[PDB]
Amino acid sequence: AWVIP
Amino acid sequence: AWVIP
Amino acid sequence: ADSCIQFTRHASDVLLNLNRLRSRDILTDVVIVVSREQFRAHKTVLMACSGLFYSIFTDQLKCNLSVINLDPEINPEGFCILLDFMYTSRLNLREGNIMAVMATAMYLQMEHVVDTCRKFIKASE
Amino acid sequence: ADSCIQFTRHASDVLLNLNRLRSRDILTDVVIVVSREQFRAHKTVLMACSGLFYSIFTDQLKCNLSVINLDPEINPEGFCILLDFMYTSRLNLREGNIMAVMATAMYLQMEHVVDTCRKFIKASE
Ligand SMILES: CC(C)CCn1c(SCC(=O)Nc2ccccc2F)nc2nccnc2c1=O
Ligand SMILES: CC(C)CCn1c(SCC(=O)Nc2ccccc2F)nc2nccnc2c1=O
Repeated sequence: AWVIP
Repeated sequence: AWVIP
Repeated sequence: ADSCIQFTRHASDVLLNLNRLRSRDILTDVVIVVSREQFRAHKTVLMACSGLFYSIFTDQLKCNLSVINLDPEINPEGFCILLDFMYTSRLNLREGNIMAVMATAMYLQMEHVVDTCRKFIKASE
Repeated sequence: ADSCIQFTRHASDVLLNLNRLRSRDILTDVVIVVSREQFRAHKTVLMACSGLFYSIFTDQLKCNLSVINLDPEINPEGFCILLDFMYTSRLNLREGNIMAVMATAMYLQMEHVVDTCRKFIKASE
């Protein structure tokens, strides 16, 4: 996996 | 885009 | 073949276009009912994202249904957030919705979402 | 919302699962005929990848057809390679198939594929 898009 | 996978 | 070239952005572009078909209500083939709310979608996208929908739409009788009613304990906003995630890869996880999102992801059999919810809850705590 | 988190591998995982549905012939809803060959597929994936299929399956009469016949000048192997690319992001481009793949991509309105074909041809040259 999860990221800040 | 295009790459060698 | 082992000699293929790959277009990096292809999968993302397909998903964006599937979400544009959903927005335009093009080729949607099922209505998911969550208490008083209805959500139109494509069975193949649901099956590709959710173990529960894969089981439902591979059943020889339920594969033909145009309406599927979810358990009344499922929160409609939680379902809406997970349907948007299926079609976009983005999860609108907030303090005010995390418990409903996690419970909905457990029911839909979406383990990656359950895992991130558990991590965000553990961090607060 | 602007506060979403994103699962990087989601779009790729959805595409892999759509290709597994195609392999298993699950929920396929159209047969594309290319001369003597038939290919089963999902209309939504075709529409998400090809301008020609988007036009066909948004037409009020053709959206209901279960069989679509392509122009007899289209090469079946060229179509097979582009259908595999739609479902996997990988293009099996070879000296022996590039002209057929490029012509098929022009007909299906798949500009990125046309562009890479033109580049590989120009390099030889
Ligand atoms: C990797 C995983 C986290 C993806 C989400 N996912 C899924 S996605 C549904 C799926 O697997 N679709 C499918 C399978 C084979 C061929 C074509 C297909 F479209 N199914 C589950 N099933 C049981 C338990 N957990 C999961 C779970 O987490
Ligand atoms: C970016 C491009 C190279 C993708 C391939 N592609 C496509 S992909 C079909 C498409 O656009 N689908 C679609 C559109 C709106 C909403 C939902 C949808 F599923 N269409 C074309 N149309 C005319 C000319 N060229 C193209 C072309 O190259």
